[PDB]
Amino acid sequence: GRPASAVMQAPNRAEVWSRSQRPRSEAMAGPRFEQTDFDAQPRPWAAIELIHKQPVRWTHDRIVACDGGGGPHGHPKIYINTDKPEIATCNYCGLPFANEHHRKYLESLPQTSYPLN
Amino acid sequence: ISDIHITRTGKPLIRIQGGRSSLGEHTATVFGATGQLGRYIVNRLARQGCTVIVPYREEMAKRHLKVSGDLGRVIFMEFDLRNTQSIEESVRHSDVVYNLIGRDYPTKNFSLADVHIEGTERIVEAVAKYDVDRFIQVSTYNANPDSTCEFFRTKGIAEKVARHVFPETTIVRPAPMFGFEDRLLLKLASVTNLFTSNHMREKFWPVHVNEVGEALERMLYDDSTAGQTFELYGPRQYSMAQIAELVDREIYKKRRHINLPKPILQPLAELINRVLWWDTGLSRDQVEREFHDQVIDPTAKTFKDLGMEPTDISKWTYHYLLPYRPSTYYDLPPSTE
Amino acid sequence: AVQPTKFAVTVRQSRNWADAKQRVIAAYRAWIRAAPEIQTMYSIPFPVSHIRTRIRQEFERHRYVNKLNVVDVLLQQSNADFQETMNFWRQQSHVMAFFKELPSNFITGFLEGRN
Amino acid sequence: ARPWELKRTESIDVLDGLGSNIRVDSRGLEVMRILPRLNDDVNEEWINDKTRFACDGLKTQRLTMPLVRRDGKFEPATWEQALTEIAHAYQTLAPKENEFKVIAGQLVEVESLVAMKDLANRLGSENLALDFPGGSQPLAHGVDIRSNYLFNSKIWGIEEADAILLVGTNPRHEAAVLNARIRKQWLRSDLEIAAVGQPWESTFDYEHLGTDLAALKNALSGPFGEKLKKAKRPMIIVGSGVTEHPDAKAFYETVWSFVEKNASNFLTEEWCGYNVLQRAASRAGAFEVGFVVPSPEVAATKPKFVWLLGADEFDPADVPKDAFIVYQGHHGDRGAEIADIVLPGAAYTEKAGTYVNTEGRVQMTRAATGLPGAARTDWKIIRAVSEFLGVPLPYDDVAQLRDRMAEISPALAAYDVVEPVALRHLSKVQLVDQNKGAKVTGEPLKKVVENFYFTDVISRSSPTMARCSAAKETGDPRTNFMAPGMEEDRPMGQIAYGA
Amino acid sequence: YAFAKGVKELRFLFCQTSQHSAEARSFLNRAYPIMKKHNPTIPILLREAQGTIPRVYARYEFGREKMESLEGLTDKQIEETVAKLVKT
Amino acid sequence: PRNAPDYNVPIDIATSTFTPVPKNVQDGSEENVVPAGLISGAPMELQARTVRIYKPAKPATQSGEKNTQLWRMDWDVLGKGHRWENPLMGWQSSADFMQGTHLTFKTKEDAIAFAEKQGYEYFVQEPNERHFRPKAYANNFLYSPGKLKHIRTK
Ligand SMILES: NC(=O)C1=CN([C@@H]2O[C@H](COP(=O)(O)OP(=O)(O)OC[C@H]3O[C@@H](n4cnc5c(N)ncnc54)[C@H](OP(=O)(O)O)[C@@H]3O)[C@@H](O)[C@H]2O)C=CC1
Ligand SMILES: *P(=O)(O)OCC(C)(C)[C@H](O)C(=O)NCCC(=O)NCCSC(=O)CCCCCCCCCCCCC
Ligand SMILES: [Zn+2]
Repeated sequence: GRPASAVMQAPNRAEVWSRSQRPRSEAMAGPRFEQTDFDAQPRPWAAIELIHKQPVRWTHDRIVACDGGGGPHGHPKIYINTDKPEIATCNYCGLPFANEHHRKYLESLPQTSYPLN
Repeated sequence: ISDIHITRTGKPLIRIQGGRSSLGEHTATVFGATGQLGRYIVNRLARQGCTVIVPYREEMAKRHLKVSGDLGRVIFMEFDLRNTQSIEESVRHSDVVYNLIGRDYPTKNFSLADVHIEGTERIVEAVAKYDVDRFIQVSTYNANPDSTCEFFRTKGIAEKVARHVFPETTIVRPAPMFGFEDRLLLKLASVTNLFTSNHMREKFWPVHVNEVGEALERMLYDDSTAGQTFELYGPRQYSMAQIAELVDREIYKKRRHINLPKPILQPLAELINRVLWWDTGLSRDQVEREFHDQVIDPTAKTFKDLGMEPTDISKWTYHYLLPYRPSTYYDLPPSTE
Repeated sequence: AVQPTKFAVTVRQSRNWADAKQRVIAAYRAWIRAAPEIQTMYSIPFPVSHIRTRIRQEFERHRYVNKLNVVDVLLQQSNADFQETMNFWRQQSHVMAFFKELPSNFITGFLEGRN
Repeated sequence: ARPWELKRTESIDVLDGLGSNIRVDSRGLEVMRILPRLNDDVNEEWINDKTRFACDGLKTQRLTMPLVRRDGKFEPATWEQALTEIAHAYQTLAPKENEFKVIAGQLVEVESLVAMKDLANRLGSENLALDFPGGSQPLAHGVDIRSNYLFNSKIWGIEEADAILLVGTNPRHEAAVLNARIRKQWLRSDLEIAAVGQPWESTFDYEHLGTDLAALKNALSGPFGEKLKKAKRPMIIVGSGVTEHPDAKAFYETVWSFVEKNASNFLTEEWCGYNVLQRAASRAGAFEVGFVVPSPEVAATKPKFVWLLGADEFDPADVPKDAFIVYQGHHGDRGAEIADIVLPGAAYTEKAGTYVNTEGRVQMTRAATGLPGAARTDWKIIRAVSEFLGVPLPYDDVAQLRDRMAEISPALAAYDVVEPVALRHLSKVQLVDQNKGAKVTGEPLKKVVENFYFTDVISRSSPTMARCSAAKETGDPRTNFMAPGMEEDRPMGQIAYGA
Repeated sequence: YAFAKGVKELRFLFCQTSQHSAEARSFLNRAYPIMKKHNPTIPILLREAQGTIPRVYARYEFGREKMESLEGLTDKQIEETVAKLVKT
Repeated sequence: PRNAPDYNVPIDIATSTFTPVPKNVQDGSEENVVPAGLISGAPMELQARTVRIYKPAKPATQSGEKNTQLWRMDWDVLGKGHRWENPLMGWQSSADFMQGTHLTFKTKEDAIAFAEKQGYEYFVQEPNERHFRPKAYANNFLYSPGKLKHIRTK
């Protein structure tokens, strides 16, 4: 566990993002890792950090439709209620929605989950 | 023997016993495992689900070892004796380190002193550096720092170096070994071994290599074997003449030898070893051992201290010499004379 | 039709217990007669006494059978195992898989894990 | 999990005394969820939340290796070097009669108690205690007649009950799915309930008659006694908290005297008005085989070797400071942390153990998973140490021990059924004849369940119950209260569950 | 008339049914009160189960135990049958 | 001697460190039972291991009852060897060769007959039956002359 490519869980995020995720430092150790190039190992980006750099899709309708934007390529079409003063998230892809009726409340919170703008 | 092993550093090992898919919980490193003995210790450790690091030099000669264990079990590391890092990288995840590195004859880059003393020095110093639980170093029979045979002297000084650095060393002294691919029975059935200095009358207590790999496995589990010294010899004493008699009775060939006077043969043997690249069986010191005789040094534990009773070489001549019977006598039963 | 092989024996039912009695002796005799011939075919390094010991034990495990229709299945299996062995269809690993070269107490079993 | 990848095991809940029939869903090494399964005689397709949601405590604080206390630290031991260390201590102490003491906990099964009774008996001890307070002295009800300590009108008997008196028990926190059956009968019929003890927030209506024996005496002499007298299928239910009380001696004679006075109502051809409600799975089965302190002479002999057989809620006065403590169990909790040697045993999702519920139904678990680490079966541990101590026990297999079990009480060989108490009226002797002059103190009845979510080692180690208690303390209705998920005050979420 | 010193428990295994004669239940009906009053410190475990051959156990010191069937015995013959067990 | 572990039972090629000690095995002398397990070729471990014979209860999560129709025979989990974690990937290893197998029978008697003939140890549990009770929609609205014990909400 000498390099950062053998400790950081992902290049974009250092810590684990699941209850059960074995830390990289705890899985790059052992005899099987003694003559190994760490940066040559598969080290993919954490999707938990990426999805949360998306900005909120603002809408006035009570109910929004998300199908993943790909048409048949995306995901099954669903509908998200936006009534709670909170950013509503698509359960398949994580895209954030908010209703403009909470624009003043959300732009008052000390922090949030997604970029409001 | 149990489902719980506790090591000298005190870590526990909760084991699931059988098969190559199970959990032996032990991480071993076996230096010198691509030789003759090394496979039997590696197969024993690997087929009971233990992780085995196999430091190797030539890539193609290590390959038979991977079959011993499951996926991820046998880990190959490429090392050199004079590459301390590769030595340290190989023993630092381990709870036992086997040192089986030896050579009968000098080489252009290793003397007997360089491969035995200095090789053990680096291996033991890494065992000390990373605090590995167990260290079973394999010396030879008749090992003595006061010896005059380079083999018996240099392997006798490495014995003292190992203890001086890591006192809990299990020192193991096997007798000349027989088995499949042994340099005992297969040479007496060969045709190259025609030269000889004595009349093949030197005596020793030959030991099955299979029972020595088993003995090394039991020393890992019997923790009380740490810091001890083991001489692992067979049930009978024979000369090279008595062994060669058994071989002839088995292969049905009646091999012959050319005897030379030692002041004549020894200089030549030192030339063949210096002018040929392969193991020729002939060298100045191997002639000197040829005139020496085996002594079982007392105050040394035995097979009985592992609770093992070795078998006689005679019972094994048919199994290992049958490839060398001529077609006319091949279909015959074992000699059992 | 196609020829039955060298030791092929037609599958027939035992007429009575006397029939079965005589067949089982014939099968045991034929096995122990062949033990010297098994040893050199398969390069067995043990002596023939051990091989015949194992033949005896295989027959002894079916000692206490009092059913004609179970004996005849058993006389079938030995006929096929004899034919298979003598024609050298099986190899040394199969014949050595047949020679084995559980804890003896509760406390021994307990201390090592179950067995 | 997905349901097609789940192995389904039909077992018994041991987290209370009802023996609710459950389905244990496992994916290999790990239990995934606990489901109810139909038993109209016992649980009626319902389980409570602790039975349901505490399974995650089966994977968290487990004992997998023998530990010997050395220099104030717990170090790993081989099974041999732990049984030898136990045997050496016993040999050194030379315990005479009843200086060997055994305390059994809530989750112990009958294959362990019958095995432990046979070990202690041959060591010279009859000192066989129980984990509750007052579990180390003779009990107010004895164990000679089974009707002394059972729910004699069945759990199915509440389906007909017309009048029910409660004596010192909160039926919600003791038998939650039995509490529902009372409500069901109450909504659809003219069932009258009164209670003596601490008031509790109830799912049914009841009359609070008082908190102590004086109130109970007026209760039977007053209108509810006449209601109990006049009714068909009357029902007095004594909680195990009474048996824990100072005046269990006096409470149990008062109730039975009312019953015997009022047979042909209470003791008819087909009815038994007398019930004792157990809140632990091990306790009726303990009574079934005599695993109970017989006399105060035994209880007054200070032990020097104490085995805690799954015991963790033991009173600190029942364990000597200088005694050699051996703890056997599956969780590292209050019992394991005061012992000299710990022996890892099995949990109920990994053993086939017999349990007897509060009414005397004999049920068996089925192992959903194998043993973790180096844990053993508990009755094998007890049998193993009987070798080391010098008195090996005859049986070497579960069938041989279940043959032993069936000649302590033959009902233990009849599974899934409840045997009828033949000599029902013999309950007068230990209940009244043996309980006549009692130094009544007047101390009111207690609330023996302070926290429903924490009642045993498994629950106290469950992250899910830890969230149930904490949310109940502050009232946070939020789903992700101490769980993964995004919140307004938690923009980034958390991986922690239970914290 | 209490027991002999040494009996640590009594254990009767009978059945509710008349499949076996009512004599064990008749003896226990009468015996258990007085046979518990004279020596309250000893457990006399009355255990019954359908189709149980009547039988009695006395457990003695250091784990030893004596069994005797009660099958075919009468309420008097059963009385001496227990009597030899707790008299010495 | 009263169901004893026989420690002299011979071992065969299939006995491992997870094979139970057997109380008894078939030898073909037994009355009226075909000794199939003696001639089947299965190891002796099949006669040291108890099976469970039962009708699976309905899952709590569904109302369909088709998996409750028949009798199922499974093999009990042993204390060691049922599952352990592979050091390499974390996959779940096993040494129990009966863990993924089950038999289905039309009647309870068929299951007993098969287990007797195969030499299995076997335990039967009987299915818990539903207690019938008439259900009337009109109970939802019954008149109450006195205090409403609860307020129904439909
Ligand atoms: N076999 C016998 O009759 C007896 C053996 N012994 C000792 O037992 C041990 C094992 O015996 P056996 O297996 O038969 O011996 P082998 O000679 O067959 O094996 C020796 C091992 O040492 C390694 N080795 C030798 N020199 C070096 C070096 N300079 N650097 C790195 N590795 C080196 C070899 O690796 P590589 O193959 O890559 O060269 C080989 O794996 C040896 O130490 C031997 O001296 C003692 C008494 C009798
Ligand atoms: P006496 O009156 O005592 O008669 C002895 C016998 C054995 C006949 C019995 O009294 C008897 O009738 N018992 C029932 C029959 C019986 O024992 N078994 C049925 C015969 S078939 C059988 O036993 C087959 C055994 C296994 C196959 C043959 C053995 C050889 C196996 C391979 C050997 C090595 C190959 C590599
Ligand atoms: Zn979407």
